[PDB]
Amino acid sequence: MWFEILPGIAVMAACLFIPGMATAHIHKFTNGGKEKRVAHFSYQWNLMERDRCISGVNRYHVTKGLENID
Amino acid sequence: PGIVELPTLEDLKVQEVKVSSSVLKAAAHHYGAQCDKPNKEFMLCRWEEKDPRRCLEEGKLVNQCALDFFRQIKRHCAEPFTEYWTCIDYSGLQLFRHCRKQQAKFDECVLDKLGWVRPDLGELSKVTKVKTDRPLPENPYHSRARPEPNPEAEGDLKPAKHGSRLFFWTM
Repeated sequence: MWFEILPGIAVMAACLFIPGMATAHIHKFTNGGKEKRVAHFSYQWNLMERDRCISGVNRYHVTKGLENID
Repeated sequence: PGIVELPTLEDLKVQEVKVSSSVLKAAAHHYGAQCDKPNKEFMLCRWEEKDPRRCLEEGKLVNQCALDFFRQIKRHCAEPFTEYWTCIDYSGLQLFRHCRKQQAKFDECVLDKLGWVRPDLGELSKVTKVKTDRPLPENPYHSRARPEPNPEAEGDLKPAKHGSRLFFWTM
């Protein structure tokens, strides 16, 4: 019957579903938990480069709070 | 064309803030509304002097005044502060609309332990009458002298002597 469309179309439900899963998971993986910071304007990029520079480990995606400040 | 004399490496050792962007932006408004005294005249120095080298003395003060504000939180509700700024970073835009509950927690803590009120909308975006001691530069662009303009035309009009004077034409 008409329900035989479901498993043929379920491949699409798997094909067009993992790219979002791949990106979202790797975004948390590449950037260490937090999602990738976006910089559509120069101000945000200047923030990121400052975060990378202040990181010491030279990665923008690792942040330090009040612990360093004494 | 001359000397490009610039400050030595001696004065370029300030206690640089070691925080990241999220913790910087988590406070932001409170820091802006509590450390405006060293921010305003330093920025005014940046505009009036038109030269980074002449505003080194105010450049270190703003960084130094940041520490006094920052360690003041550490002696206070810094644990709610940590929960806040560790929730802001998770958003890629570093946007406050997704961290309203921690916005309250930081605000309610800082409201009574210290008293720094939340700056209302548009309050930071305000030209201020910052008091200053330095005199205004006589020429911020170090402009040289100005060429003397050509002498001004004047005198009442007089009829052209002997008319057109072009070849034999008269009158």
